Amino acid sequence: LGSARRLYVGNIPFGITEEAMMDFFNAQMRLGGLTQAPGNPVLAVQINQDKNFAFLEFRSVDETTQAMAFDGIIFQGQSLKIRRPHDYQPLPGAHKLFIGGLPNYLNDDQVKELLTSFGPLKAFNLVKDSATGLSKGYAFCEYVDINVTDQAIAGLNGMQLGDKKLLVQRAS
Amino acid sequence: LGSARRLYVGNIPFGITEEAMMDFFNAQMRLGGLTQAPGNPVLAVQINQDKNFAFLEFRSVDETTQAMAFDGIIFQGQSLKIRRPHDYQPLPGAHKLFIGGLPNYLNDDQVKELLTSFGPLKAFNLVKDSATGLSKGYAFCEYVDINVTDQAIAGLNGMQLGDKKLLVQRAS
RNA sequence: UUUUUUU
RNA sequence: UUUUUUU
Repeated sequence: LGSARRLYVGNIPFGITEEAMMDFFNAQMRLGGLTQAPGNPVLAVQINQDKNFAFLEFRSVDETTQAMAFDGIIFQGQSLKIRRPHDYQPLPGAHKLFIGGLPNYLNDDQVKELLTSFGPLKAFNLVKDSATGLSKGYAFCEYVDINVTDQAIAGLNGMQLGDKKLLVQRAS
Repeated sequence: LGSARRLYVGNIPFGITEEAMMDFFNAQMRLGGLTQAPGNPVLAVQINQDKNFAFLEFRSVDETTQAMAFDGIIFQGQSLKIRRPHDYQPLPGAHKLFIGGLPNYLNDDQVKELLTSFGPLKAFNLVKDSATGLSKGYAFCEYVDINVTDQAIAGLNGMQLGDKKLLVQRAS
C-alpha cells in the first residue's frame, strides 16, 4: 500500500513543529543529493507530541528508503530513531527474480517445481507468446521468505537445462 | 497551546513601532546565535502603546524560551521587562520522566503506585508490546507539581526492583 | 503588590 | 523486551 512511503521517527525534540520537521528532512534529502526527481520528497509529517514520535510521508517509495540513512542523526540535541512503519512489509515485486534460458517445452507446473525446491513461492508467471501460446523461454517468480532469494540465485543460476544455460538474477 | 510561543515585554520605548521591535529582537537572536534553524524567530509583535507593553510572537517554543535571556536589555534608553504570558504554563510533556528497568510483571496500577508516592501524577503510560500486551519494561509519567520531579528522580533512580536496577531521568 | 500581561 | 510505531 502506502506504508512503503512512510517512516517512523521517534525520539523527536520536545515541542518541535510538524513544519520544522518537514523542512529539516527535505533539506537533508537535498543536501545529500538523495532525491530522485526535482521537488521535495517529504510531503507531510504528523507529530504525536506526547508519544514523542512523528511519521514522515514521502512522495516515492525509493525516497522513503533513502531517508533511512538518516537514522540516528542529531537534530536539536536529540538523536532520531528512524524506522519503517510496523504495518510495513516489502511490495509485491520487491524481490522478484527473473529466470531465463528455460527450454521452450516446460510448462508452468514444471518450471515452478524447479524453483519451489528452494522454498515456497508467493508469485510466479511464465511468459507465453500471445498467439502461439508456448513458453517464450523466461519466467518471473518470488519466494515467501525473501531471504531464500540469494540462496535460490546461487543454486539455480547457470544450471544446465536441456542445451541451455539457466540465468537467474533479481528482475530489477 | 500557543502561549509557549509568545512573550510579554513591558517598559517599551515610547512611540516605538511594532516593526522596530521585531527587527531588534530578530537581530539580537541572530547576533547571539540563539536561533534553532535558518530564518527569523520573531514572526510578529503587537504593541499596546498606552499600556506600555508589547507581546512577541515566535515560530518555535524553544526560541520563545531562548529570548528570555534578553530580560533587562537596554533598548532606546528603556530596560525591557521580558516575561512569559500570564495564561502560560509548561506544555504537557515539559517535565515528563522516563522510568526504565521495571520488572515485566508489574501493571499500570502497580507501577503508578511506586511513583505516586512522591506526589500526584498529571500523566502516565506504561508501554506494552503490540501483540504480547505485557510491559516492555519502561514507562513515562509526569507529576502535577513539576517541582517534585527532581525529588522523584533522586529517590526512585537506581532503586532495586526484582533483579533490576531502576533508571529515572527526564525523558528529554 | 512602586512601570501597566494580551491574540 | 530500558524512549513510547500511526493515516
